[PDB]
Amino acid sequence: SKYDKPYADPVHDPTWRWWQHKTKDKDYFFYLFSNRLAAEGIYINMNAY
Amino acid sequence: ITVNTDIAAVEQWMIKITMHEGLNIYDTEGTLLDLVREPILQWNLGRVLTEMEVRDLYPEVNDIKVTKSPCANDVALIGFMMKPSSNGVFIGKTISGFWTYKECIWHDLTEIIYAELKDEHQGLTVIDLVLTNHFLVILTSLGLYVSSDLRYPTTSQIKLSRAEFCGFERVDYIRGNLWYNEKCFANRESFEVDYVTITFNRNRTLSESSSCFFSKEPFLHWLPCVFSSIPRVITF
Amino acid sequence: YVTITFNRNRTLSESSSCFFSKEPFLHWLPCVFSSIPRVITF
Amino acid sequence: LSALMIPRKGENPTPLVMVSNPHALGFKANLNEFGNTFDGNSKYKLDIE
Amino acid sequence: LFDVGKERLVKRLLPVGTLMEYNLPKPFTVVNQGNYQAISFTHTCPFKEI
Amino acid sequence: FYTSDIVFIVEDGRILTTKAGLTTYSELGILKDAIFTLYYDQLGYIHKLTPENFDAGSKLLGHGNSGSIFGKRPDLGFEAILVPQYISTNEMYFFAH
Amino acid sequence: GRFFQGSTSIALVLWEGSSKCYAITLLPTIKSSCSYLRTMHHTPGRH
Ligand SMILES: *[C@@H]1O[C@H](CO)[C@@H](O[C@@H]2O[C@H](CO)[C@@H](O[C@@H]3O[C@H](CO[C@@H]4O[C@H](CO)[C@@H](O)[C@H](O[C@@H]5O[C@H](CO)[C@@H](O)[C@H](O)[C@@H]5O)[C@@H]4O)[C@@H](O)[C@H](O[C@@H]4O[C@H](CO)[C@@H](O)[C@H](O)[C@@H]4O[C@@H]4O[C@H](CO)[C@@H](O)[C@H](O)[C@@H]4O)[C@@H]3O)[C@H](O)[C@H]2NC(C)=O)[C@H](O)[C@H]1NC(C)=O
Ligand SMILES: *[C@@H]1O[C@H](CO)[C@@H](O)[C@H](O)[C@H]1NC(C)=O
Ligand SMILES: *[C@@H]1O[C@H](CO)[C@@H](O)[C@H](O)[C@H]1NC(C)=O
Repeated sequence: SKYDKPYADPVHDPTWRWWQHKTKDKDYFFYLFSNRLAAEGIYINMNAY
Repeated sequence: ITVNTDIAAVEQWMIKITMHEGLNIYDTEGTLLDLVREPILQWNLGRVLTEMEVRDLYPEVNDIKVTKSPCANDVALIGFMMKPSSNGVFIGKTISGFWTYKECIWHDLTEIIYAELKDEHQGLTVIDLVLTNHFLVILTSLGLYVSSDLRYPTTSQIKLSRAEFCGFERVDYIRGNLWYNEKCFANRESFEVDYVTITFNRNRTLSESSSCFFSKEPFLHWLPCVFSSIPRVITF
Repeated sequence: YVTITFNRNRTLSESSSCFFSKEPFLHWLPCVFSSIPRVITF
Repeated sequence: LSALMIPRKGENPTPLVMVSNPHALGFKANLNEFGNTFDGNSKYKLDIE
Repeated sequence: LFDVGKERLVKRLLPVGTLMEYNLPKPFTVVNQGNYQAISFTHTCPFKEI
Repeated sequence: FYTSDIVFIVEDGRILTTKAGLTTYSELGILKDAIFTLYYDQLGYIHKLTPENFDAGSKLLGHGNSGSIFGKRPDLGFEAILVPQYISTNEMYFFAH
Repeated sequence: GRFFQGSTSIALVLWEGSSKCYAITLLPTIKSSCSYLRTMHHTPGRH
């Protein structure tokens, strides 16, 4: 509902603005989840949304 | 085919003969079995009975048991349960899956099983037997016996150890079953562990209040399957 | 030392009816080792 | 070379490829099923190299 | 449903295609097959499949 | 484990069969031998084992058929009166009386 | 897999099928380990 802006983002799929400054480092989140050393044992995936 | 030549649990192989590979036209199936790596085959089971020595045994046979050797079949052991009028442990061995009667070589294990007894009692028959990936367990009329191991051949003769069961006489071992989960452990991952359960039909005497035991891979410590009107455990 | 004597049938599980133990009464070992006469007292 | 073959509805024919002079001409043939016709029979494509 | 023990208001599908297929009295023929006689119903739909 | 076949032997000599995971079964036949047992090899073939009798089956196919030892596939039907009744062009009821 | 840890079995069953078919149940096994062929080599570049 916020994507109604009249200025063109370089990419479609407005979740690109969400997953851009953190998406460089998905592997560290995965490593922290796999060895259960992080958060509530919650892995928030990047391509599920 | 194979570059390693130790003793371990290796599966059989399925062989397909065809006239051409991509355009498969005349298929025919078969089996191929390794001989130098099979665990059970490297030992001598006991004294070999000849022909016409097994023929007089026929009017004494009462029931038939078989094994499977979970990882590779067709190397089964066939055990005889017999009347209490006759004596002896009678086991035949196959290597070709019982396709001909001339190949089932018959042995007898009476000397080996009387060795660890200090006296012959009355006369014994095999009640049940299982073949785990590396061990052979035989519940006979005079108790439970576990082979030492199969991967370390030292004497070319199986060395049996008699399990202990306090308060158990002959009339209990004739009503007792061995339960085992048939699962193949070929490459032997670290988490894979084998279990064996034994179940009796008893009265819960003073000496022992259980009727159901189980044991881990080297079958030495047998612990009861139930801990602290009362139901009976048919199978654990 | 303490000796204990029973009257049994020499069953499958046990072949002895005469055991004894030392001052720590934890290891009860048979009094006789390897038609058979019964031992009344050891 | 490539050939296409549709068998009868219930029969099971086995095709075969032969060479007049096997001393100077070798081959390898692969028969794979692709598609299925409107009536229900299946087209087979066999490729000879 | 007025039935005793289940007097209740329920919504329910009404399968019209199933009812139309279950409408039984249809033209048929006593066809001769396998040196015997069978009841073969005449095909009314002009096509076999779509 | 090949062909996922399971066979039960029940006193009065009957033999029941199924595949692993299916929710229905069948009756392979009957066998009245005194002492016997059934064995399954690696390829799936079934053998009848008896003292001085290791039988494999009269008719043998390329695959692992599990009904070779028995002669004819038995009739599973009982003895009652069936009243048939049409309900559609291709469906039919049968009532056992 | 889910995370860092066994084995399991996947069973495909044709519930409709008859009991006279040759193949009905299919049982792949999935193991959360590494195969005996999973190694890493280092070519020295000299040969
Ligand atoms: C189904 O049937 C197939 C039939 O092939 C079967 O596949 C076979 O599985 C075996 C395992 O059970 C495999 O054996 C393994 O071989 C490894 C070496 O592979 C090498 O490959 C080279 C290129 O292909 C080849 O040149 C080389 O040649 C051989 O070299 C040997 C010395 O390494 C020598 O002895 C031979 O004579 C021959 O010259 C090999 O073929 C081995 O690394 C592997 O593990 C070793 O086992 C030995 C003995 O226990 C041990 O001392 C050694 O330390 C290794 O143990 C562990 O190795 C790993 C690395 O892998 C280390 O990280 C650990 O620390 C340990 O040290 C094993 O022997 C066999 O290769 C394979 N067949 C083929 C053709 O590849 C399937 O297994 C069957 N499956 C089922 C389910 O039944
Ligand atoms: C328990 O004891 C009764 C009589 O004391 C006996 O009839 C019964 O068979 C015993 N139970 C079992 C399982 O043997
Ligand atoms: C040994 O058994 C017999 C009969 O079974 C019995 O008469 C005798 O009393 C038993 N011996 C003892 C010491 O109880």
